[PDB]
Amino acid sequence: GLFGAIAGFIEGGWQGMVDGWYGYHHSNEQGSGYAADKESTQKAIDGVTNKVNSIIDKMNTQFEAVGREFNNLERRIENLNKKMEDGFLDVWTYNAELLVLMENERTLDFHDSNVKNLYDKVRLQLRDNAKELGNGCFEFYHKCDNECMESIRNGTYNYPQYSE
Amino acid sequence: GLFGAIAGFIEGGWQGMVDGWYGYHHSNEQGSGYAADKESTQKAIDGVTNKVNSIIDKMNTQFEAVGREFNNLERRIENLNKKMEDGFLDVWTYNAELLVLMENERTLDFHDSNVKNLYDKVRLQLRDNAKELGNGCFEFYHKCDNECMESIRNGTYNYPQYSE
Amino acid sequence: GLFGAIAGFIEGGWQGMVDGWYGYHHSNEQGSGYAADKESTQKAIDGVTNKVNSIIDKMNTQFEAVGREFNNLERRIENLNKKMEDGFLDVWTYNAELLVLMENERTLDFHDSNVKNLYDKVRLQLRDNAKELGNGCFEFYHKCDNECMESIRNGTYNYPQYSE
Amino acid sequence: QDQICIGYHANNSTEQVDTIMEKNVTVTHAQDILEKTHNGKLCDLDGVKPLILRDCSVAGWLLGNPMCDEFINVPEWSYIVEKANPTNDLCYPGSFNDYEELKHLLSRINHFEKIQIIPKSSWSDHEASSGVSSACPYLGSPSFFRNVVWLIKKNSTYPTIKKSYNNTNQEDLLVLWGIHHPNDAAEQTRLYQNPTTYISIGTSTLNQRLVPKIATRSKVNGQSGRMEFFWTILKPNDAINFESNGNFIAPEYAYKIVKKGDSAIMKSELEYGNCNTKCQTPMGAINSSMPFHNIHPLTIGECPKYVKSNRLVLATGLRNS
Amino acid sequence: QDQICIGYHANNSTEQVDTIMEKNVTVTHAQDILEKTHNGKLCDLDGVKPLILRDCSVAGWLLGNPMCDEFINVPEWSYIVEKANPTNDLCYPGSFNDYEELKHLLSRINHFEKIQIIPKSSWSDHEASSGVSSACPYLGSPSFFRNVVWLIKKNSTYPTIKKSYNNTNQEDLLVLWGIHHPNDAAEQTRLYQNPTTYISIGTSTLNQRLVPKIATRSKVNGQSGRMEFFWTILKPNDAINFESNGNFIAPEYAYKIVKKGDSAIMKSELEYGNCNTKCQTPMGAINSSMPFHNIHPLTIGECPKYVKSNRLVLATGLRNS
Amino acid sequence: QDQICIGYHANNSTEQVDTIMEKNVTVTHAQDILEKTHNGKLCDLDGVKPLILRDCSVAGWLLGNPMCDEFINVPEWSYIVEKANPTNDLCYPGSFNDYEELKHLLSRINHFEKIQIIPKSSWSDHEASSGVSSACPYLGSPSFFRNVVWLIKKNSTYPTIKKSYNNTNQEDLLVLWGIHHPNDAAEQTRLYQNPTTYISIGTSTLNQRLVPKIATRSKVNGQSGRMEFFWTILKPNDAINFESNGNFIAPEYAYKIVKKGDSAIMKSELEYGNCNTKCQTPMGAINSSMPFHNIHPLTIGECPKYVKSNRLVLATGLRNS
Ligand SMILES: *[C@@H]1O[C@H](CO)[C@@H](O)[C@H](O)[C@H]1NC(C)=O
Ligand SMILES: *[C@@H]1O[C@H](CO)[C@@H](O)[C@H](O)[C@H]1NC(C)=O
Ligand SMILES: *[C@@H]1O[C@H](CO)[C@@H](O)[C@H](O)[C@H]1NC(C)=O
Repeated sequence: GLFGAIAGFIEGGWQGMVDGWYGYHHSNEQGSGYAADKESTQKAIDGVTNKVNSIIDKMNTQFEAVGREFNNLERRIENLNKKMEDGFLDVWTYNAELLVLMENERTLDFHDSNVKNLYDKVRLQLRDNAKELGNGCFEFYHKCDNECMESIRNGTYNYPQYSE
Repeated sequence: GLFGAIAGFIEGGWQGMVDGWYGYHHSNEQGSGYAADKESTQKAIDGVTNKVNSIIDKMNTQFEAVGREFNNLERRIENLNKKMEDGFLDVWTYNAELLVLMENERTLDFHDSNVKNLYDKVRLQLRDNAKELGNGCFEFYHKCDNECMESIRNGTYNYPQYSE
Repeated sequence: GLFGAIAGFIEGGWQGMVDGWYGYHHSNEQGSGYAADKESTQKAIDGVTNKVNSIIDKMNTQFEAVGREFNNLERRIENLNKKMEDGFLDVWTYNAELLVLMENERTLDFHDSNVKNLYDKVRLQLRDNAKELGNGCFEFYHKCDNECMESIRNGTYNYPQYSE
Repeated sequence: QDQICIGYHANNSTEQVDTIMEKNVTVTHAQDILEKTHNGKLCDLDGVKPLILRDCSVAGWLLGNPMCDEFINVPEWSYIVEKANPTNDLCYPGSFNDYEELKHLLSRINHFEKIQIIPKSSWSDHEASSGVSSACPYLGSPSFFRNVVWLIKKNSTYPTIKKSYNNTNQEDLLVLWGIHHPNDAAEQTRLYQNPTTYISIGTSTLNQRLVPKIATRSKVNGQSGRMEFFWTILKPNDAINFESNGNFIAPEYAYKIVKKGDSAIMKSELEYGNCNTKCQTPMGAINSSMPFHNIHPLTIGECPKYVKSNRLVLATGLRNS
Repeated sequence: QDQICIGYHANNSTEQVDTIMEKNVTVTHAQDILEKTHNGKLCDLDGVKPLILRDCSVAGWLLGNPMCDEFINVPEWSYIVEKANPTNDLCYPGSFNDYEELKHLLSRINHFEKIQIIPKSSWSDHEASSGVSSACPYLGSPSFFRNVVWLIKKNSTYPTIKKSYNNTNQEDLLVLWGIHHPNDAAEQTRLYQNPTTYISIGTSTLNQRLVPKIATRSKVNGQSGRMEFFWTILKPNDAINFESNGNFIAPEYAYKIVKKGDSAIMKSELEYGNCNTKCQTPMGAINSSMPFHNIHPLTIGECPKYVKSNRLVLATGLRNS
Repeated sequence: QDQICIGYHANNSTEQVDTIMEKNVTVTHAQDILEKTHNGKLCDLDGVKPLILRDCSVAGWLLGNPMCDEFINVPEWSYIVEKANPTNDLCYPGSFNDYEELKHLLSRINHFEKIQIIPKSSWSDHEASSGVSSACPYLGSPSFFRNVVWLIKKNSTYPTIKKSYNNTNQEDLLVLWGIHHPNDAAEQTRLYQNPTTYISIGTSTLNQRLVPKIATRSKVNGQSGRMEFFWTILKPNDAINFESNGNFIAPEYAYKIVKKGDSAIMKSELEYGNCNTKCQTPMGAINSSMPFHNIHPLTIGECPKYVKSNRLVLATGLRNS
């Protein structure tokens, strides 16, 4: 991917996480688990939903072919009618197919982006107090109970806690 | 944003900076201040200006409707005329609206990108000699007077100066 | 660039590398050299090739003008014919020019992206065992013979080897 | 040693999408936006039934081809369905002036009310029940278009007709009439004593004069003669004037245009399914919330936007593996 | 402890833009590229005034409807403005052949020069000042189209006319003429002794023969009779030949086409504002540097490109907060 | 101290591309996708030679203008090339009915076979070798269109013609004929004793009656008279019937339509190059694998898609320096 996260430094996705698009797996003395990051997940949902509705709403006034009949001595204008309606049909078909391809790719790199920025969010917080394994995981130098984990999830992690 | 900088690790923008789009705030024994990064700002200006002129120049040969009149027994061709001109009107309207949406988003992620790359420019330079606070700011381990600050702004920072 | 690598932290490209689009230069006691990273290079090739073929295949049913003749009292429909064929000509010309501009830029930022992700691939691996010079180069704290270099190129680098 | 990981959703969905650089990319969530199904039936549109001409054409219907009695008194329609090549058209050969423009008029009409404007019984000095032909048989017997009357000479005389009709109704009136082009002079005198004839027709807008063409021609349905049909729209309070000394196929029934509105003339071989829908195509109806479809261009009703694609799938979720 | 920060511009601008994933995004700098304003006036185009027909049509103007004297001698125009439904058109009812094609011709013309090609005084053997009607009143008195002459019989005789006119000028000549279709035979002999008449007209290109249609019709402006008008373009050095024994509405004034160029026929109810502009629409003029506009499709002059949008704003600066 | 670097390809290519934000960006690899070259020749299309009318028009060819003998027996063609303004057209002035619709028909035809349907020798009671004019000279001598015959009176009598022709072949038949519009009554009696004449023509589909227009007109190629030409397509097993007492320009040679298929009528001044190609334009042929071209809209054969661009280069490799 463009941002290196999905199928990048993170090997694969989590079959385990079911309440969100991106999130955390934590492991401590109280146990292990998955949690979904609501802010980035929700914002992603709004992004893609609005993309779908924009794509749909921009093509609500396309081109409707109506039927015209011509006689045996109106072949020139009959051909004109046919060629014009085919023409419009073709510009609109092209537009639809193209838009879908483009915005599909934008969507994928958008999710990849969201993942990397989440990872950077935790990284920027833990600075010294954990080590980057290299695969999306941080190994703490201190004990991190559930409250500390949640403090990292909501963004309030109190760094003032040594680690050597 | 896609690159994580604007409304990302940097909380908000600076009302204070008025001579550029991106830049630096410095604080030392000689005082504090804002400076604008000319290279990235100017390059950004060229980018967006040329985008505007490209968008404008690609639509200089659109479709001008002229007026045609038809009598009471030319209703088929009258309908054809109307339907065709509506058709073109609609493809061009679609094109304009679409182009604007797309390139607006590209513009925003372009500025976000510029900010992150500026931040990486300073980061890659200061390596050991400052610490990343996490919010776009670097706290020096050594004294950094105005000349040192400018040496960081123009890209010539002389790293050979210890910091433990 | 958008991702900061090409003409970014890496100053320029390597005239020396001829077997790939992205890669490595290594220097050790056994000597120096360039090697191309096949996976990212090949994937890039597939990406751009498929882009070319998609761009081409989406415009295989454009609009062919045929010739129609009109007499001295068919000037209205003659004008209609001409205006319609010009119309289609113009939508298709616009589409082609636009698509080329857009996907050219996407291609460039795609290569830039590939470079940065390769750099991150090595970085994430060497963590402590080398230092980031800041220019795409890593200076090892340990000796890295050809086998170790290749272990870094294929992704299997065995980090368990101290470096202080 | 405690640890925290950043990750992303993955599932067992096999839904693929396509991008500009890669084809068939598997994803977690996806929205298909192209309707590709129809019921294969011709249905009412919002409760109002279409007009399904069978083996009749618009001309056979309007002129009243004896083989088209199914459509003598047609109720309000939503759209009109005609077959590609209807068998019952002009039973007596000839032509229909501005046929295509009239069919175009029908696109904007949803209801006719047939009215007798000149009764077959009002002709005192001409014969009015002898204009029949074996080219237009009804139940094995010579007949003719039912809405017009092929007037012939009475007692070896065809006095010149001056007939006028004032549209007193508040609706526009579709009025039809014809001229007979005989194959020879003997036929001319036999049918209409006078050798040299005309039909003049005038409204506030119309000013035309017809002369029959007596000539030898190849036979269609057994006739070398031709019938040529004409039409006009009489405005409310305008009168139509006919004058003729022969060859006049006079109107008897005309059509009040009591409903203007959107409609269409559909070419389809299908027949009436007993159903209802919001969107109809010549090959079946569409019940979809989808924005796009790939069934037929020629649509009627509240329909998705036609497109020539075989597949349109939009990615919403992310890359699977 | 010293510190350095990387940051970005922010201001108090409230200008919003829209993107594909988010609507109403506030930004620091933005360029609107859609003109949405006009002056509500019809103006000269680059100093050259339009031709503003008032309650006259193109036909009333060209044929010289007595009610259209404002336009007897019209100077050079940029474009032509006609109302949706002009009241002064064909004062004596009838029709105008290929009216729409002629209006189309006017799109490419910017100046006529009226010239007398056959003087009303040159008719020795016919009456030339008695072709007037109460259908075309001038100041409460029977009159007629001013550019043609309704010739009538002199001393109970209508000798056959043979008249020819050679276009000696270097410009193309627009030439108009007409035929009278009377309501009855008595009227025919009364006006033009001869019962059976024709008008033949021939150029290097034109070869036509008209016969009047004597018939009873409903009255328009008090007349059951009709006037039918025809036109042609005489090439430089080609002659036009008329021959007729009745019912001939002869040309007197024709129109030299002294200026070809871009022009248009505008449908608008507005009148003349005393202004000047570079771009004109049927609802007002546009003075903009903008690339797009949303006012009217039918534009003339150096104009932005019409588009059906209500808002087109391009982001230039970055995201505010 | 050992080191490892990440880098990217760079070369000495100077190929530039353009993006939406930057123009003339130098790259390592690039694909041009626009063909901009042609051979300047008119070539056979897949081995089948075009029909290159020289200074003849379609009308001069079909009617058999004496100056168009190059095209008396034309073989199978791929497309038809006509000059902008052919010099040899209607040698005797007049007109061609529905000329444009017929030219349109030729777009779908690739081969005619000329057949004699009514031999010049079969006329016993009329003269058939005296319908020649100095307007249609052959080798400095009065002549006429070769595919029709200008019949004239024999022994001061023009008996009415009744002629019929049944299309017995399995192909559609293009049939041409004409009427003479004389400049005066004396000419009428001189050529065709009868003062009052007609030509009637009837098929299963056609029912027309022509009357000549005797009138004075300006001279084209020395003639005040006109020839007016008509055509029809006789169906397999339908007959065509002619009846006339004067002014009849009878068919002698008609055209079997033995090859339907794609074709075109090209406007070009170029002549025949002895070459072969897959794609032809009015200004030269195209041998390209390219998807786009900028040479000419009006293309025939297996061609790239026309576009109004001067340059279309797609980036494939990356940014140089
Ligand atoms: C039809 O009748 C109305 C009155 O009922 C009359 O005013 C009108 O003139 C008549 N129409 C014509 C054209 O005769
Ligand atoms: C008109 O006059 C010119 C000479 O002034 C002459 O050559 C030309 O033949 C005339 N036009 C016709 C068709 O009579
Ligand atoms: C032409 O000939 C065929 C038999 O060869 C006959 O059946 C047909 O009726 C003829 N065509 C006409 C219309 O006379």
